[PDB]
Amino acid sequence: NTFHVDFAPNTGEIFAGKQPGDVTMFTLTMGDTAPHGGWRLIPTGDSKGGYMISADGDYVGLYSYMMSWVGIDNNWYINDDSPKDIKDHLYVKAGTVLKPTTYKFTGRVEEYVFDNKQSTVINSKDVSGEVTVKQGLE
Ligand SMILES: OC[C@H]1O[C@@H](O)[C@H](O)[C@@H](O)[C@H]1O
Ligand SMILES: [Br-]
Ligand SMILES: [Br-]
Ligand SMILES: [Br-]
Ligand SMILES: [Br-]
Ligand SMILES: [Br-]
Ligand SMILES: [Br-]
Ligand SMILES: [Br-]
Ligand SMILES: [Br-]
Ligand SMILES: [Br-]
Ligand SMILES: [Br-]
Ligand SMILES: [Br-]
Ligand SMILES: [Br-]
Ligand SMILES: [Br-]
Ligand SMILES: [Br-]
Ligand SMILES: [Br-]
Ligand SMILES: [Br-]
Ligand SMILES: [Br-]
Ligand SMILES: [Br-]
Ligand SMILES: [Br-]
Ligand SMILES: [Br-]
Ligand SMILES: [Br-]
Ligand SMILES: [Br-]
Ligand SMILES: [Br-]
Ligand SMILES: [Br-]
Ligand SMILES: [Br-]
Ligand SMILES: [Br-]
Ligand SMILES: [Br-]
Ligand SMILES: [Br-]
Ligand SMILES: [Br-]
Ligand SMILES: [Br-]
Ligand SMILES: [Br-]
Ligand SMILES: [Br-]
Ligand SMILES: [Br-]
Ligand SMILES: [Br-]
Ligand SMILES: [Br-]
Ligand SMILES: [Br-]
Repeated sequence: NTFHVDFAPNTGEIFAGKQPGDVTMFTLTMGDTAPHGGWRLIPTGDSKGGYMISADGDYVGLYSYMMSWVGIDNNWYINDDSPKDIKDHLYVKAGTVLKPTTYKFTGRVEEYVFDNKQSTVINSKDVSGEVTVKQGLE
């Protein structure tokens, strides 16, 4: 139906070492023309807390442009009631060291409405993806 969510790895290449600037790991598009109050992304499994987890066992924090992180609630959220798509990127900060391995994210997107000074979920979707960082030519 009207609710839609698309979570994908970035369509380009990520290279190992110190990131020379903020680097997008994943894109998140979500929208609904039906009435609603906002959206949240809840990291699940080993991503709990807002992390990617690498095949080497390292946790790397992710940041959002469009959403705000609330650690109390293990979620990013944005309050938006418009019918237009929200286009966000989850990124790693400039200077972050990445290793040439696979980094995974798993989470759940929820769309919610407001009532009784709180909120109620009206739709949800599990999302996941991975980026395999390349060494680059040496
Ligand atoms: O304003 C609504 C938001 O409130 C935050 O405190 C919560 O973590 C989000 O999930 C969302 O419900
Ligand atoms: Br969908
Ligand atoms: Br998806
Ligand atoms: Br979509
Ligand atoms: Br691609
Ligand atoms: Br790739
Ligand atoms: Br680079
Ligand atoms: Br997307
Ligand atoms: Br509609
Ligand atoms: Br979980
Ligand atoms: Br290692
Ligand atoms: Br770590
Ligand atoms: Br953030
Ligand atoms: Br936090
Ligand atoms: Br917090
Ligand atoms: Br609380
Ligand atoms: Br949770
Ligand atoms: Br607000
Ligand atoms: Br707010
Ligand atoms: Br749109
Ligand atoms: Br947007
Ligand atoms: Br963005
Ligand atoms: Br680092
Ligand atoms: Br390594
Ligand atoms: Br309310
Ligand atoms: Br009510
Ligand atoms: Br109320
Ligand atoms: Br709530
Ligand atoms: Br709430
Ligand atoms: Br609920
Ligand atoms: Br639901
Ligand atoms: Br699902
Ligand atoms: Br997905
Ligand atoms: Br993927
Ligand atoms: Br290789
Ligand atoms: Br390397
Ligand atoms: Br290679």
